[PDB]
Amino acid sequence: LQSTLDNIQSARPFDELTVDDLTKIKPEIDAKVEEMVKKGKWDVPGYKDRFGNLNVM
Amino acid sequence: VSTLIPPKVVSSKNIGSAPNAKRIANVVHFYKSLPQGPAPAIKANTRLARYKAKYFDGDNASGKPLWHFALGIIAFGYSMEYYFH
Repeated sequence: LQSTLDNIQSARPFDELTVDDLTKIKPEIDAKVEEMVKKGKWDVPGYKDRFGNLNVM
Repeated sequence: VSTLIPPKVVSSKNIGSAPNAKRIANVVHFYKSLPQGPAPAIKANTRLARYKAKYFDGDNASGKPLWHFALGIIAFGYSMEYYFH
């Protein structure tokens, strides 16, 4: 946990983070994106519950 | 009678609390973090990556590529007027 705490402090791209880096750190990214396309739901739930969203309607 | 052995059996406090779940996430995530990102994409000198570098930066909301790109279409069809006239 000490080492992990040090890892969060000394390494963290977060001003220029790439989704490619997250796809690399977890294949969960691509798995979920593919599962959503396969599911046929293009609204990922929870996204707008802790990020915004806007609409005209 | 002798004290029972509960205090010394810890292996269900290793899933027993919720931050164990978070721990096994961020021991992977933060460990596999880079110091700074791989690259942001801004230029690459394909000579239109330069177009992106001057205009389509992360912080450039400046209307200049739009103006330029608009003016390009104006240059296109205006010549085609003289191709048909």
